[PDB]
Amino acid sequence: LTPVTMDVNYFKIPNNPRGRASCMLAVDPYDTEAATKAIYDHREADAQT
Amino acid sequence: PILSTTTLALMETKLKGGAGAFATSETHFGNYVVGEIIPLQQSMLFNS
Amino acid sequence: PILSTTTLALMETKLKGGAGAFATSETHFGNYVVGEIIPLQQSMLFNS
Amino acid sequence: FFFPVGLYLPEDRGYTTVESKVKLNDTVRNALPTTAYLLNRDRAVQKID
Amino acid sequence: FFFPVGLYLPEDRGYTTVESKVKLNDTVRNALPTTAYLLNRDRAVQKID
Repeated sequence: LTPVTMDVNYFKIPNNPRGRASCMLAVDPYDTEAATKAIYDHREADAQT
Repeated sequence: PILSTTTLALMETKLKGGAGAFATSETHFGNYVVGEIIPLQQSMLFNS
Repeated sequence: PILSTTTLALMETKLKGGAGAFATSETHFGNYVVGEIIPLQQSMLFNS
Repeated sequence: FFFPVGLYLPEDRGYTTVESKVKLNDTVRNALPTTAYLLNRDRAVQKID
Repeated sequence: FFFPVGLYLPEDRGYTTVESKVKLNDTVRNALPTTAYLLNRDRAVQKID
């Protein structure tokens, strides 16, 4: 990890330990390109942080 | 999250608490205490 | 108006408190707290 | 809802209610406020730069 | 579950939420969070480094 990583947000509230919270429950069902855009893409920020 | 302490001092500060101290989080200087979101340590062990 | 803080040190104090955690709005030199008039944060989100 | 950010409280009338519960280093960022913190509909600190 | 260790917090916005509680003896080793004391299945503390 980065030593600069925020603790008051990312570690106190539950979230994906991947560093980028995501859920198929949030992503539109039956989708791929916009679904992988929700996760591995960075130009579109995820929810939570 | 699970409770974590950089130093034993803050761990003793919450060990003194009779109940509910583990749920709180505290950050003294660069030392910090992650809170326990589910106080199972307060109960499941203590509940006996 | 709703909750507002500058330094995290004020947010940790407003979070550490129990009942009435946002009932007041402390001031600290240039930093200041602004407690919400309606305690939707203190109870409503948690109460369900 | 509304929340001010960046306001300068007066120095000649500056005060400190409840000093015992908090303490700060004399860094400039602790002196002049800059970025507010908030919360999401689920509670979590929410910085606004 | 997960537990962070080694996270740094900014000095310019660092603070003391519990000056009334502990009075740590000054040491450079207490500044950087090299270790994170934890728990066991029985109540205790479990150091890690």
